[PDB]
Amino acid sequence: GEAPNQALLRILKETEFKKIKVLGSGAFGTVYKGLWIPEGEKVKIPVAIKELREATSPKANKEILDEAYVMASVDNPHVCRLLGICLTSTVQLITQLMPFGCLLDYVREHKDNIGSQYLLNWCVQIAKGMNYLEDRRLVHRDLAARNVLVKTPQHVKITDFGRAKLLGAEEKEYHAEGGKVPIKWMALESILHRIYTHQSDVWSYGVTVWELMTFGSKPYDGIPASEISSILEKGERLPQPPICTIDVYMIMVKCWMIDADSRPKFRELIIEFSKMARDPQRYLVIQGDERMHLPDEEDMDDVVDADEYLI
Amino acid sequence: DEEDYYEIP
Repeated sequence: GEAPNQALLRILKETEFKKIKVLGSGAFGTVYKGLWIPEGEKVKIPVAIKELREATSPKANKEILDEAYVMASVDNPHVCRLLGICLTSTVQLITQLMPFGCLLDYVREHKDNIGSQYLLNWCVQIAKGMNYLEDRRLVHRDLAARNVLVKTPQHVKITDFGRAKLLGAEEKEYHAEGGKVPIKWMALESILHRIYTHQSDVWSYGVTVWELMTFGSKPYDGIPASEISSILEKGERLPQPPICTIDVYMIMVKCWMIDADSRPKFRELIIEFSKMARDPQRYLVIQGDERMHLPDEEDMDDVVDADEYLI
Repeated sequence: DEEDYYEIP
């Protein structure tokens, strides 16, 4: 017994947007940075555009539309909203432009300039996003610093919904069949039994914050993924990041409990990081913290952020 | 990154 999903899938015309430049090139297709100018609205909207490869399998399209299905059914400040799709010879997915790209890349490039206030703020925002996903009974199933985008250094959003699943109101657990999977982010219960929960997302949340507090270090690097299940069973966990007070690290550890019900709830994480965010230098010890500072076309006059463009 | 995703079967 679930509510009808009355979200609107918007169909865009190829004429309504112009692609300025190429963010990335993929086997699947090319991702473009461009502007979306809805017809006769006198606004221009920074967008990221996927244009799928000319040779597109019927599986790859059926899979991509699921991602669009999800990204369209979400409305939250800390989740990437999807503006619409374009049904050209190759389908185009259209999302809000996240100029600073991947959060993982961002921490790697800026570690010297990143301060406790930002880190903790990020932890909170991701927790809010994930909490919203729980309200929508959604399980992301692939949360990692690679899948959080940076709109501004002070505003990050969760992304990459390709693996996301929906739970029947009765349904409590998700059972899956073999596919490529992010072993080093996964709950143990997921690796052993292909089981996913809102709580298995918390585990991945744990790993995600750990990525941020190590400035982009690779979890369980040097050890092969085939070994991970046996190692968690032993009780071994990721080490405490150098900048991390026990308070923060405690919290990560809790995400990695084995009794999944013993792990914290995203709403609780929101609360804990939010307390900590108030007094950042008490909870993260970073050299030079007190002094760190963090932050085209001329057609900019009419530009509006997707976040301010509401339908 | 591709090296993070391992074929589960």
